[PDB]
Formats: sequence, structure tokens, C-alpha cells
Amino acid sequence: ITSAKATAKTVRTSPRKARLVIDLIRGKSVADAISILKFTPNKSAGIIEKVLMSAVANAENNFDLDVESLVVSEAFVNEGPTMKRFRPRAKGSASPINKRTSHITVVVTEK
Amino acid sequence: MYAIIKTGGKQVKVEVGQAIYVEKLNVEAGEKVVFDEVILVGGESTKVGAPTVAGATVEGTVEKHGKQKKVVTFQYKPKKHSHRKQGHRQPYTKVMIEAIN
Amino acid sequence: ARVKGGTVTRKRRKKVLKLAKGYYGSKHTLFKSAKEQVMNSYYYAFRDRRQKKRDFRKLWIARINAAARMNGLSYSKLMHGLKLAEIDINRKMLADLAVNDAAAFTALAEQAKDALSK
Amino acid sequence: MRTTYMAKAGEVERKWYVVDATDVPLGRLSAVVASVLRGKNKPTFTPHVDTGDFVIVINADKVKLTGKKATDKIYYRHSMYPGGLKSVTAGELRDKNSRRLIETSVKGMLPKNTLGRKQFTKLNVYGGAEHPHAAQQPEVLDITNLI
Amino acid sequence: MKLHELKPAEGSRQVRNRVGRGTSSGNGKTAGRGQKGQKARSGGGVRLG
Amino acid sequence: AVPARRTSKAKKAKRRTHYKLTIKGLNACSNCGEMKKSHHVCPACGHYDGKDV
RNA sequence: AGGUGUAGUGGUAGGAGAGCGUUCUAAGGGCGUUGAAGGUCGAUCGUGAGGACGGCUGGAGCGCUUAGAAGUGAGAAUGCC
RNA sequence: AUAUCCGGGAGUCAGACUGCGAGUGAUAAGAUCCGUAGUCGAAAGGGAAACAGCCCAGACCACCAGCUAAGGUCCCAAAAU
RNA sequence: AUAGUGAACCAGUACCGUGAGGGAAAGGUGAAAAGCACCCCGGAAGGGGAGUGAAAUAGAUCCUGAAACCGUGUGCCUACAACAAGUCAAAGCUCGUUAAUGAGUGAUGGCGUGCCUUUUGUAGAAUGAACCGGCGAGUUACGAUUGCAUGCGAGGUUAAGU
Ligand SMILES: [K+]
Ligand SMILES: [K+]
Ligand SMILES: [K+]
Ligand SMILES: [K+]
Ligand SMILES: [K+]
Ligand SMILES: [K+]
Ligand SMILES: [K+]
Ligand SMILES: [K+]
Ligand SMILES: [K+]
Ligand SMILES: [K+]
Ligand SMILES: [Mg+2]
Ligand SMILES: [Mg+2]
Ligand SMILES: [Mg+2]
Ligand SMILES: [Mg+2]
Ligand SMILES: [Mg+2]
Ligand SMILES: [Mg+2]
Ligand SMILES: [Mg+2]
Ligand SMILES: [Mg+2]
Ligand SMILES: [Mg+2]
Ligand SMILES: [Mg+2]
Ligand SMILES: [Mg+2]
Ligand SMILES: [Mg+2]
Ligand SMILES: [Mg+2]
Ligand SMILES: [Mg+2]
Ligand SMILES: [Mg+2]
Ligand SMILES: [Mg+2]
Ligand SMILES: [Mg+2]
Ligand SMILES: [Mg+2]
Ligand SMILES: [Mg+2]
Ligand SMILES: [Mg+2]
Ligand SMILES: [Mg+2]
Ligand SMILES: [Mg+2]
Ligand SMILES: [Mg+2]
Ligand SMILES: [Mg+2]
Ligand SMILES: [Mg+2]
Ligand SMILES: [Mg+2]
Ligand SMILES: [Mg+2]
Ligand SMILES: [Mg+2]
Ligand SMILES: [Mg+2]
Ligand SMILES: [Zn+2]
Repeated sequence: ITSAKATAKTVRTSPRKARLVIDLIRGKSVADAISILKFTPNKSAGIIEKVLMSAVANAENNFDLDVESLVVSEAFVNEGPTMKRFRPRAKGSASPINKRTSHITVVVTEK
Repeated sequence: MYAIIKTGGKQVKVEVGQAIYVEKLNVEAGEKVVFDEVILVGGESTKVGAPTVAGATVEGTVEKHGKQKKVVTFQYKPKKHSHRKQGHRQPYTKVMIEAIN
Repeated sequence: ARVKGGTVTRKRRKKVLKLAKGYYGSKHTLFKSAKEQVMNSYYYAFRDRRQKKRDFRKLWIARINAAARMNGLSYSKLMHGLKLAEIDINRKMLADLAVNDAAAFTALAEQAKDALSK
Repeated sequence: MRTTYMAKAGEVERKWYVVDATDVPLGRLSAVVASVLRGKNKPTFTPHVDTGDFVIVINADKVKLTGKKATDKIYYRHSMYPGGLKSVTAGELRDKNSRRLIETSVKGMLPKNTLGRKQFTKLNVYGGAEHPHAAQQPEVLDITNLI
Repeated sequence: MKLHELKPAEGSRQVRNRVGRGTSSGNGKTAGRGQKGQKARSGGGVRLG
Repeated sequence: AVPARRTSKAKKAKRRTHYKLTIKGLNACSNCGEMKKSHHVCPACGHYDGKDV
């Protein structure tokens, strides 16, 4: 009744690098958060921005919250499942590759 | 006013209205207990026993018998594939001091 | 019949981990590290129940020594004098009088000094 | 009963004492001073709490060095660079840095931990008879019978 | 007798000793065999006589 | 040369103290009001120094 | 059935004794959609292995007593997955 | 207050240092090899700064009680400046 | 379902090998699909509502959902300190229990060189373990012999077989 959330699951991005961007917006107003993400060149910014914009859309369309007062009350990146690959290395052996994914959640509250 | 009494192989300072915990006394809960080995009576003045104050007594009532929290003795020697474990709960008697004579 | 591992293994390890709560990092997290440290804690706890008795008698004697000197007497002479006067007050009680009831400690010191002279 | 007294930080009042080092052997001065700094002279002594007093040492230049200590007692220190061993004699310290002579002697006699280092700060040494700490109203500590 | 109250005669039945099940049993680790040598080996030991 | 010991959680966290992003130099566009990087053309309205460019 | 008294009670290899817990069988006696097992949490009990009791989770089974049989207890094998 | 004897079950067959008595050695070795006693091994505690084998002493447990052993008592650091 | 056949499942398959030959992994929504119409953000993926359902934190990677590991919030502590990291003593602060001479944290002080194996002797600058979970080692048959137990006793007892 006071908050809305959005999550992007199994996003093909590194959780560690996504958290670098997520840390920039935690506790910030949605308007400030959008500006930060827009001018962050790192890849996860575009993904996080869509999750945030999805959460803001949820707050207005589903719960009729005042968009202009929304703040980022919670934001975190959880590890998704890892796709297992292999890179052939020198002298006939292979080395594993972790192609990691992320669960990204953004919670936004009326104030 | 206070006194020092000899109980349970130890010595405990005592004041009327205060509850002490001592080694298990063989007296039922709620019964009267009297300590006749008083070694010092204090307060306004001071009385010193040699070793016991002459004819001084401390009276109290056993509120409760209980057991202290369990202490574990675990004995082991490194590399000697040998350990021993033992539990213990020491019984106590809680005595309310009612009169220092 | 076949007896699979079941839940006994997990139950046992969880007891050890509970004993390791508050230990640093892996020592409260990993069973093997936690068990090794719980064993060392047991060794220390048993040894230290003996040592705590030494430490407190050491504390009382030092406090009695300070109070004795404030009454013109060394610790060792005071305990000799109290022994001569047939005073059985122990070091825990004397240290308590030294701090909380100095007048009573002085009265004891005077009896000891009297006994030393005799 | 677990009723043994324990001192707390801030409850115990710390007094200020002046000790005269004149013609007192360095070590015997330091030993009695070290005990005061630790609180060993007071019945409230509590090993994990600072309960000792403040000590002003005056006339450190006239501290006594028995035997040949003035020329044969050597204070080594290493810079931790190779061949970085530096030395000075006790006699040379007494003439030029008598605070260091007294402070070094007392430092060795205090515990080598946080509390002991804290207790060392309560020591103030002056070469000569006068100190700037009259505002603390220090009282004379007569150590003739204590050494 | 009753099937829910069976009782063997005293001393008629004993509990088997299982070796290599912890040190406090007294037969943990080396299982009573001691340390190394031919008699510590599986199937170890010399023929009778 | 290989790690002699695995790095603990605390030590790894301490090393990553300085592994972070920064968002420096954002201020409002003088033409449209949306936030922009200073000394850069506003990506929203395309203006700079009060002029459409 | 217990009580008193005296003495004794470090321990590797190893001997002896007595138990804890696991799965299954039999009989008896029970508990379960008014929530079984399992999971998780708790400041609980016993001399030890270990045992309860609550909250939460969970959604079907499972204790207890006596006796029986065991693929019956793991932290180490550069162990296997 | 143990001794034998009969039988079931073992483990052990690398020992170490210290004192004392000898050999080997250079009356060298933390050397080697016997004899003899002890400790370690398989023994925690106190002392010897740290220090299996030295000195004191053998931990069933609880105590914020007392007396001692070796060793100690100016400060670190308990106790005689 | 790491068991039980190698194979509960499209397994002698995939995969490896020139070939003979070697040889896996992989079961579970729900009573019923009633498997989320429609709306909203998004290119989609994926979410948020709205619904279905007893329950969807049962949404198909679907029962339960441990641990390692990764993260978010924060009650207490931490930037003069050399620390197998605990233990004993302990202020302060924050909490209130299977109500118990309670719980969490912990300045500061004393003491303190992991576990295992193997050794005369190992904190060992000997060995082994990255971590967590599961699996993983004195068994059975026939005989010998001793203890205990029961039956009978100068007797005891059947085997094959029906
Ligand atoms: K054997
Ligand atoms: K502009
Ligand atoms: K429960
Ligand atoms: K392993
Ligand atoms: K010898
Ligand atoms: K012996
Ligand atoms: K469910
Ligand atoms: K935390
Ligand atoms: K500590
Ligand atoms: K090696
Ligand atoms: Mg190639
Ligand atoms: Mg297992
Ligand atoms: Mg059997
Ligand atoms: Mg044994
Ligand atoms: Mg083992
Ligand atoms: Mg072996
Ligand atoms: Mg051997
Ligand atoms: Mg052998
Ligand atoms: Mg004993
Ligand atoms: Mg079951
Ligand atoms: Mg098994
Ligand atoms: Mg493992
Ligand atoms: Mg030799
Ligand atoms: Mg051996
Ligand atoms: Mg020893
Ligand atoms: Mg050893
Ligand atoms: Mg002293
Ligand atoms: Mg003298
Ligand atoms: Mg299979
Ligand atoms: Mg399964
Ligand atoms: Mg298979
Ligand atoms: Mg659930
Ligand atoms: Mg599930
Ligand atoms: Mg400093
Ligand atoms: Mg600081
Ligand atoms: Mg060797
Ligand atoms: Mg090692
Ligand atoms: Mg090393
Ligand atoms: Mg290794
Ligand atoms: Zn603009």
C-alpha cells in the first residue's frame, strides 16, 4: 500500500559488477536514481534502470502511489544460476568458465 | 549492620534481607537455618572473632534448593585419539538472611 | 536392511556449530573449524576454572597489601599477625573490607600489630 | 558469591604526586613510581582498569647512578636498517635528556600493552625543581622509606 | 509369555562388538590391531604353527 | 606463485573497499532542467551553453 | 530398597564392562489435515553418547514399550560424486 | 596385600633423555653400546624466560575458601625494598 | 534414485576411441491444469497487479528445500594495534527468555603455538584435508575353540529325506 517492487530474474550479468551500480542508487530518490543510471556507462546500469522504471510503473499503475515522492528504499542483486562452459587451454586441457546471472530487485516507497 | 559467616568451606558477607547462595545445606526448603560460626560483625562498630565472635549467630530461611548451570569437563590429548566428556551441575542452597545477632 | 545416513549426522554437527556461535568467520560457520575450536575452548575452559581461583587470590592479596601499607604494615606481616591473633578471616573477605569498610580493616590491622608485638 | 569489587573507568579519582629524584638510584625511583602509576598502592587496584595516580618527577638531572653506570650503562636502539644499531650511555642521557632516562627506566617497568602504555602517559619528568603542573595541586610523595 | 513382553534368560545373549566406530569404544581407528606390521594388514598373519 | 592460504571473507571485503564506481559531475541542464554531465551536451534536449547544437 | 565407613577414580597400544543413537521386524499400546516426518529457531534436561518441550516452516505419515535383525554412527584415505 | 597355577583376549620386538657405574670414541658428540634408577613415551598442573626426558607433583568433578612443594618475595609479576 | 540393474527418465543411448572397447548424467507442480484471461513496465527476458487453487515463497529450474557460498537491513564493537583468534575476568551499551543466581555485543586485563597421521620426540619449516553435503572400511558361509545361557544328563543328539 506504500511500496512497490520489481525484479529482473536470471539477467545475464555479473552480480559483483551489478552491485557496483546498485550501490549508487540505494536510498536515493527515483529522480536522482534515474539520472545516476542514465550517465553510468557500465552495462548493468541499463538493466537496473529498466528494473527501477518497472518498479516505478508498478507503484503508479497498480497501487496509485505518488510517483514524484518515490524513493529507492531497498535494492540488491542476488546470484542467479550459473551457466557452465569450458575454455580449451594449452596442452590439451580445458578450464571451466562460469557465465553468471543476476536477480535484481528494486523496492520503491512513497517517501 | 553486616556479618561474615563461615559456610560451605567458604566465608560469605551477610546482611539482613539479603539472599546468599551456599553449598547445599541439608535443611528443607522454607525451614529455619542458623549459622553459629560468625567471624566478624560489622556496621556502626566492628567485632572480630578469634576465630569466631563469641556467641554471635546469623539466622535465615532456606528459600530454595537448586543446581548451578551445567559446566562441562572435556579432557582430550592432541594426537592421542582419546577424549573424555563429563557434565556437572553443582547443587546450591539459597538462604534469606533474617537476623544477625 | 539398509540404514542410510539420515539426519543424525546433521544433528550432531549442528550442536557443535551452536557451541561455536560468536567465533570469528569460518570458526562459527564450518563444522571442522568449529569443532576444532570448540575442542580448544573446552581445553581452555577446564584449565581456566582452575586459573580463575589463582587470579582472584592474586587480586585480593594485592588489594590487602595496599590497604595493609596504608595501616603501617606489609601484607606478609599482617597475615602473620592475624594468624597470631587467631583471626580466620580469608583474603576474599579482607580485600572486601579493605575496599568497602576501611575502618573495619583498620581494626583488624591493629589487632594484628598488637599480636605481632606480643 | 562473586562479590569481589571491580573498579570502573572514571569512578576512581586520580591524584597528582611529586617525586624528587635527587640522589635516588634510577631503578629504585622508577620501581616505586611504576607502582603508583599502576595503582598498586591503592586497595581499589583492578588489573583491567586504570586506577593509578599521576606522578611528576622533578630534578631528574640529579638522579643517582651507582657504580660506573654513568659511563658503562649503554642504551641501544636499532633503526631497523642494516647496521642501524645506535647507542648512548646513561651518563650522557642524564646530562642532556634526563626525561628520557627516567621515562625509559619506568617504561620497562610497566606492562607492555594498551593499559600500560596509557599508564605511562601519566608520568611527567622534569630536569630541575620546577614543573608547569601547579594547576593540578600535586602533593609531595616522600619515597625515602619506599626505596 | 507375551509377544510384547519377551525376555531372554540372563546372560544368554550378548551384544556384538563393532570395531572401527570411534575412539571412545576402545576399538576405534586401528580396530584393536595396533600399529603396522603384518598382523595389522587385511588378511594379514602367518599360517598356524 | 600461488596463494598459500585462501583469502577470508573479511580480508576479501577489505580489499574491495576501493573497488567502487563514482558518479561525478551531474547538474541540471540550464535549458530543460534534466540532469546532465557538466561540459557535455545535454542528451535530452541537445542543448549546450544555452544553444541547440 | 538404601544408608554408613574407608579407599580409589591421568593415560597411548590394548583387554573388560555398561550404555546412546540409526533403519527394519514382531507384539502391545498410541499420535496424526484440530497438521506426521523433515527443516529452522529458542535462554531446555541428563554423568556421556544424546533426550524433550515450544514458535515458525512443512504437507503424510510417525512415535512409545518389550524383544529381534542389521548395508547401524565419518573429519581426515593426494578417498568418489 | 598380594603371589603362583589353569584358561579366553591382546598389544609390544624404532625407544628418548637425565643421574650413577663401564666399554667404544679424543674419559668429543643432543654419539654409540650395556648395567642401574627415574621421567618422557602413555602425564595435564607449578618452577626452570620460551624448553617431551631436569626440579616439585600424578587432573573423577564444583567453589570469587584455606595450607604447602619446587621455586620465589624492587617493578613487569603473587609475596620481606 | 550417489541406493537398487550400467540403465526407474527414448541407455549400452549421449560422449570418448581408428578399432576392439570404455561408458554417463538425468524421477516428484497440483486432488484436478483449474499451467496465471485481462491490465501495467519492458524490444524481449522478467516482473507488478488481477485471477485459478486449500496453498503459487505449489508458476512448470515447479513437493520438502539443509549446508557451503552470495547478498540486504542493523543491535553492539572496531582506525596506537602484532591477534591458531579462544578461554577466564570485566565496564559500557542494547535487549527480555523453555524465568533461569537471563540473552547479545564487548572496551580493557590474565592465560594460551589448530585437527589428523606418524614418531624417541611434531605448533611443527614432516603427512593429509579448499569448503559444504552425500557415499565410503572386521562381513557372511562353513569348520575349530573358549566364555555365557537353556534343555537333557552316563548319557546327549539326529543328517539326508518324507
Ligand atoms: K586385539
Ligand atoms: K544545456
Ligand atoms: K520444532
Ligand atoms: K575427504
Ligand atoms: K642410562
Ligand atoms: K609411570
Ligand atoms: K508448497
Ligand atoms: K551482518
Ligand atoms: K583475551
Ligand atoms: K616434505
Ligand atoms: Mg590440441
Ligand atoms: Mg554419512
Ligand atoms: Mg547378534
Ligand atoms: Mg585404547
Ligand atoms: Mg580418527
Ligand atoms: Mg595407521
Ligand atoms: Mg613400528
Ligand atoms: Mg603388531
Ligand atoms: Mg588422579
Ligand atoms: Mg523414517
Ligand atoms: Mg555404514
Ligand atoms: Mg567431505
Ligand atoms: Mg643418543
Ligand atoms: Mg609410540
Ligand atoms: Mg608436564
Ligand atoms: Mg607431544
Ligand atoms: Mg607484587
Ligand atoms: Mg633490602
Ligand atoms: Mg543409478
Ligand atoms: Mg532425494
Ligand atoms: Mg549409474
Ligand atoms: Mg514455503
Ligand atoms: Mg520447491
Ligand atoms: Mg604509541
Ligand atoms: Mg583506538
Ligand atoms: Mg625422525
Ligand atoms: Mg600442518
Ligand atoms: Mg608455517
Ligand atoms: Mg595439501
Ligand atoms: Zn537539457
